[PDB]
Amino acid sequence: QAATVLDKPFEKPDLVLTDTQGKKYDLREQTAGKPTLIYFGYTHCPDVAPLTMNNIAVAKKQLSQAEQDKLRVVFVSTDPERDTPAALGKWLKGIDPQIVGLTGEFDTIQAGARTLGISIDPPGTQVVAFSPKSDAGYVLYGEDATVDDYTKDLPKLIKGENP
Repeated sequence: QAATVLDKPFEKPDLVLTDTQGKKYDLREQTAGKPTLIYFGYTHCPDVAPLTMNNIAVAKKQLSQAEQDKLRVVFVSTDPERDTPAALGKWLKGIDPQIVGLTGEFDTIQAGARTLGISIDPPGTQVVAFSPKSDAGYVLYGEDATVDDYTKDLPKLIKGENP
């Protein structure tokens, strides 16, 4: 299976970053009680960033618009010097306009990623799913995950069930 299900789920990082509208976005508050998928990467990546987002987006498109509206797919930029709020927003809008894009100080972002076992250097686990039941990071996906894996697993992730 692509999914690694954690017996000891991670805390959602306490990130307060800038969203694509230039507004302060408290990750924990904004996504509280919502199935949330987080990815750290950068919009100038021609491979992993756009493929991961597109895999999730295509999977998400299978769901009813009501279930889609429950999900929070969060892209946290690792390259804030290019991924300004509005630049990040433009790039995401061409994949799915519901994806939340967060940008801010690299040190803050790197530290937040570390609390999920994810190592980011300036330009392993790729995506962490957070359960709506606990807000804890209970499933990890790596680069090997395909559109088919996310398609199969998203309805379970939405409910906080094991995939």
